[PDB]
Amino acid sequence: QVQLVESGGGLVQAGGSLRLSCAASGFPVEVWRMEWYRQAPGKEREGVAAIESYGHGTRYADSVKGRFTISRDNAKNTVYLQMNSLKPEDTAVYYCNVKDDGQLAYHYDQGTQVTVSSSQVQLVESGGGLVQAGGSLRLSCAASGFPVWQGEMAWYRQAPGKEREWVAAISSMGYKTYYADSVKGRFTISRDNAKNTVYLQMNSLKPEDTAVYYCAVMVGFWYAGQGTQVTVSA
Amino acid sequence: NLCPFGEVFNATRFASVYAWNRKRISNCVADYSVLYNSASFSTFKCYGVSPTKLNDLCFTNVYADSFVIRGDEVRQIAPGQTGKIADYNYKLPDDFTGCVIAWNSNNLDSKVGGNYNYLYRLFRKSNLKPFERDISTEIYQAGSTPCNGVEGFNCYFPLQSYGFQPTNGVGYQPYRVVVLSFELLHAPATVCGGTLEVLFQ
Ligand SMILES: *[C@@H]1O[C@H](CO[C@@H]2O[C@@H](C)[C@@H](O)[C@@H](O)[C@@H]2O)[C@@H](O[C@@H]2O[C@H](CO)[C@@H](O[C@@H]3O[C@H](CO)[C@@H](O)[C@H](O[C@H]4O[C@H](CO)[C@@H](O)[C@H](O)[C@@H]4O)[C@@H]3O)[C@H](O)[C@H]2NC(C)=O)[C@H](O[C@@H]2O[C@@H](C)[C@@H](O)[C@@H](O)[C@@H]2O)[C@H]1NC(C)=O
Repeated sequence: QVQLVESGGGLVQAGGSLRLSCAASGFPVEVWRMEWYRQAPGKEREGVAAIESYGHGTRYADSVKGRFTISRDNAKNTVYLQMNSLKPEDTAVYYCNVKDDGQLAYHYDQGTQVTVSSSQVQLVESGGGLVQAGGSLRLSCAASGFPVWQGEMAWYRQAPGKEREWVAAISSMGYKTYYADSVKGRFTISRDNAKNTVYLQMNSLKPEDTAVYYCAVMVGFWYAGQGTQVTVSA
Repeated sequence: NLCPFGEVFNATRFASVYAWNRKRISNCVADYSVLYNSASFSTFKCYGVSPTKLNDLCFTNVYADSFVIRGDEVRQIAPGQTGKIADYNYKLPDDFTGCVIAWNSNNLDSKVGGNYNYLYRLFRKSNLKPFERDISTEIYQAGSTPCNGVEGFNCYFPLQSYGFQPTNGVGYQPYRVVVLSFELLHAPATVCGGTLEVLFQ
């Protein structure tokens, strides 16, 4: 997938020129700094020249200043090393490198020869099921990361494809409750501060109550749980 | 005068982490039409504060800091962490009070061939202090040679492109991060005087 292919090397007389090519595949050459190294006989690898991403500049080892030029053709996805006034001390294997800093996540980093002659916040609903019309259920909402007493808590339901519908709410640090007209008399919302839990008691269930039911706390935005399925059969 | 929490989480573009964005949320009422759930976020952790404090801004300003990092770097957006992001890009204090929310944004911030629009700072002479923001682009001197003209192999442009590709593993996918901090006010906001009745009549 990701490949750097060096070429341009050869055997040339002192004072001549070469042009090395580093052909890159699998990423754009211009997004990261690209680099030429060399390892000469009897020495360790040495950075020769680098071209930073986009137009952020080039760099040169002092030994090649005024003689080598590094450039980049984005369209060909290639980095070039133009070497003029070659000296025997430039004899080496030259290598290309991309400074991806691990952003080529699955690319683990041949050469060309040159010879010069604290709590999680979460709500978890439970208690749903399949019940007969007229039956009852009790949904529970176990809250983590905040005291249920300190929040406005509410239940809503969502039948698939349909619009979410608020069902019940209870006030923050209080006992005032609110209900959709559709469920008045049948549904009761309550809070157990000891168990950090809020409940939805549902009596006289109707097939029209079928939906995924969610519990939610008001934290600037509503933050709701994962839902529990309520299915009522006639 | 609704609190623009929806704008924070549903924003089309996020900032790079080195130039992280801060939005001030103040003197506004909770928007009862905005909702997220367990499936929305991969992380929602609070430190020394209950998130219910977000509901009432009568004596509170909220600051939402947001940016994009790698999945395996979200752990660094916590008190007392080290690494490239905490050291050089976005640093939370040891005594941090607030919440950290993050979610996988692979479906918005990756693209075939790679998305490279997001950057992080790779080099810095010293670690950021908590909530410091460094958007400089001075060349970084990694060796003993100074950096002048085109001199110096060991001289480095200090910002680095992420490369988000859609088939990367989840740890290398982009995550959007929102850090929420709380400013205690001393006088009541003008908003003080957006009710559960709005959903029930
Ligand atoms: C504003 O953001 C909201 C929240 O987005 C989520 O959270 C953010 C932080 C980020 O993590 C996103 O990745 C999250 O989606 C948007 O609301 C969410 O929209 C998504 C869809 O874009 C909803 O999702 C679906 O949830 C359904 C469960 O009710 C699933 O059926 C469905 O699954 C599909 O895929 C699976 C396979 O994986 C199949 O098996 C399924 O059959 C199905 O094909 C999706 O997962 C998510 O539920 C929404 N969350 C909430 C809390 O509402 C919101 O999007 C707008 O509002 C919703 C209601 C829709 O009408 C959107 O079309 C609409 O744009 C954002 N608003 C805007 C304007 O962008």
